[PDB]
Amino acid sequence: GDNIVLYYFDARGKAELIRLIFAYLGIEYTDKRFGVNGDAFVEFKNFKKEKDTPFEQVPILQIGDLILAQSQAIVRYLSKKYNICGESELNEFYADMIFCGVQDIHYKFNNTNLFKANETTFLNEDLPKWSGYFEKLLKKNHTDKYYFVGNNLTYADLAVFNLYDDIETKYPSSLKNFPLLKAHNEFISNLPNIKNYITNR
Amino acid sequence: GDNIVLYYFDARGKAELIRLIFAYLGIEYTDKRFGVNGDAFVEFKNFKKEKDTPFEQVPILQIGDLILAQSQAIVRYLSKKYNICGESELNEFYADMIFCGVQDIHYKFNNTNLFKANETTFLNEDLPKWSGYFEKLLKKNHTDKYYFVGNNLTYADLAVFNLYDDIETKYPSSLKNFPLLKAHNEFISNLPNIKNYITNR
Amino acid sequence: GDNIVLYYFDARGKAELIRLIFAYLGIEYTDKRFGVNGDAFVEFKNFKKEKDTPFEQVPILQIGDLILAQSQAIVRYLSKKYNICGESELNEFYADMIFCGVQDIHYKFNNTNLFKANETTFLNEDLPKWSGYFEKLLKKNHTNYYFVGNNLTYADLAVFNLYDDIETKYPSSLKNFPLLKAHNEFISNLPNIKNYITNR
Amino acid sequence: GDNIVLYYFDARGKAELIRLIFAYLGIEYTDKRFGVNGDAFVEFKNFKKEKDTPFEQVPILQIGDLILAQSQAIVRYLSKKYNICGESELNEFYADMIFCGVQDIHYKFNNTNLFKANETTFLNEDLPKWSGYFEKLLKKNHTNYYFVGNNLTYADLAVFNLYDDIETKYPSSLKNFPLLKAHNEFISNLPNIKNYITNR
Ligand SMILES: [Mg+2]
Ligand SMILES: [Mg+2]
Ligand SMILES: [Mg+2]
Ligand SMILES: [Mg+2]
Repeated sequence: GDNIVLYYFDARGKAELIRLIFAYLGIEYTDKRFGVNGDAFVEFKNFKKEKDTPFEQVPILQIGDLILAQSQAIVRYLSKKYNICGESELNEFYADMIFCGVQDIHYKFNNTNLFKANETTFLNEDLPKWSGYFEKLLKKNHTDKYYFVGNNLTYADLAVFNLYDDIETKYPSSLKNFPLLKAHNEFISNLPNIKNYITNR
Repeated sequence: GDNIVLYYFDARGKAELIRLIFAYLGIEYTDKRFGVNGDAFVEFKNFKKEKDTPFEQVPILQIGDLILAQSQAIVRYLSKKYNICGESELNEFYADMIFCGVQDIHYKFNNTNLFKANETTFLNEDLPKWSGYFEKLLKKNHTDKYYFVGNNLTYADLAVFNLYDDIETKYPSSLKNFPLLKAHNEFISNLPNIKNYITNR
Repeated sequence: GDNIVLYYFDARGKAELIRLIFAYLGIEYTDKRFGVNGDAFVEFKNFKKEKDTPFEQVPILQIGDLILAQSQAIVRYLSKKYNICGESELNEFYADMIFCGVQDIHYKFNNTNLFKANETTFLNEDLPKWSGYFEKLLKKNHTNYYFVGNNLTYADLAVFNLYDDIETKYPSSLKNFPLLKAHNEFISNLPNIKNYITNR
Repeated sequence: GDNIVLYYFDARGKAELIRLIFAYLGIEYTDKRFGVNGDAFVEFKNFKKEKDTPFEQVPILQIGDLILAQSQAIVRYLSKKYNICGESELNEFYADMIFCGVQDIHYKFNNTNLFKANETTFLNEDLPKWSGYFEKLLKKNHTNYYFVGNNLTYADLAVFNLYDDIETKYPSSLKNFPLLKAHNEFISNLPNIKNYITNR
């Protein structure tokens, strides 16, 4: 068995979804975070010397000496390996698509802040539009716990979960008008393995 | 055989890479573009009524009545189906990763303009850093025409191609200092099927 | 000794307001534009070596021998020099406050494009919201035309420039904003401006 | 009748410069901050219904009964009212031009974060480039301290606020910029400011 190491900053950012997947699947790894105690940047600067990275960016997932970079690609990789990307060519596609939708609004969020005075337009206009998109998708199956794709958990379920979870750390629990989404995020929040990672966090 | 239709605006944007893939593979489709003649927005508004889209956004790829959205997901889908995503679990991963790198700098580019006065920092600092990243990757195999992954064309080769091609429409042919990349983009530019699509464009 | 030279790229961008000002007033200057010839960025490279710019940006306006930089700062300087910035402390602040907001929606506009897929939210949300603000402000002002007081101020041209700019890329409603509509058309008809605009 | 009330969120953001100004001058006002209590955005929702704001943004500063909006416009108004905006036409433009640039690097800072993965380019490219500009400008000015002329202007505080802001999130070099370093520390020591800063 190869040693599994995850390199990133001492934050969620683009790394939390990978951490959730390892938790969901319960696979063990070292969660190496830069700047727990010292200067995150110096560590990162030296890391990029010591480690051979494609794009001088983290997350970096290391199995053995195999070096894997790009969080989305890591998630897709982790998901085939561990059977959470759906059971058909169509359903693999849908999961990918809804994950693509996630990283879009998830980016909009990491682009909203006080200084930019776009916090209300995010809250008032961006989010609800996207919450509605996911809501209408959970309605598409409607075919009972809550899955985006097929009748089994996929990484799109975690990604959606993580999106709203991360938003809920900046801004108010805003999912009243989206009952299916609200149910979906809680259902998955209370899966034993994820629920124990969360409270450990 | 299902009818294949691509919906998008009368531009390259996020749709050009899909158009290149259909060209590379020579598979036939209707290239439906909004606003060739009329108001692109009205068309798009009505399109979103007539068609059931996940995220009220195009590209939309329609096979039969199957509705597929999200350009990156469409490309990954098209690539498994047609054997241009590499011949191993590792190599599928690398292609994904380098495509992830592409949509990052490709986004930076679509975020640079005159008004923002960030055209020189893009040209002077962003691009060369990224050109170097791809350069150093083409050096990793070095294992002869030019491929990013393994010894066969993958969609990462087209994506890189399309990135620089699109940049070369806004800004100057800036690839002198990156001979492998320069070779790679031309090699692929002169593949019969792509070269004929280009000149037809 | 003026003279007067405006350096920018061969485009509108951040220099257009200054051109519209020089138009309105009838100030003659050389409108030097990068890349009327070839690599705009090569001129620009050399310009940065020859002229001494504070932040390495353009527009920069040279009046005889002083290098003036930063477009909003330049337009504030020109508006005080030629009396188009309001006739009281209060009003002048107002003209300033409106220009500040113009910069914001103007930024947002040059931040929407096809690729970002944010065009329709701009057209259905950002633009209409800001057209809403400009409308009320105009209602707040017209008694018995102008944003501030009784005369042309640069807020009137800033706002005109903005909507003019947006109309080169997008359909754009203005019919739900009748007071905004008549404001911009008023400014478009002013002979110095109509002239300039017909000569672009 | 002042009085004087500053409404913002419970943070620095775009109101800090105005606080530093009120500090420097020793103006007393109520620093009303959203969410000292609960949902900041609920106060903000209600504030927008009660007060009449031009663009639905904050900060807004009420002096007796006039609602002043837009922070850069507000700071320009305050700086002319209390003589910290330069003692000639030229210098005042200069103070303006420097503030305009401060807004740009300041924007860029609040545009860098972990997720965007643009922190290191900011730290290795944007910041050092702009620290470079501020340095030369300071060299251009000191003869025998200040950005413009002979006295404190708001450009000095804007620049101080900027680097102060950046130092809450990032290491930040200033040692390669000795004239910039001594400039900000000078301003930090000024008793009105040192006091204020020690009371945050
Ligand atoms: Mg990624
Ligand atoms: Mg996509
Ligand atoms: Mg400016
Ligand atoms: Mg402002």
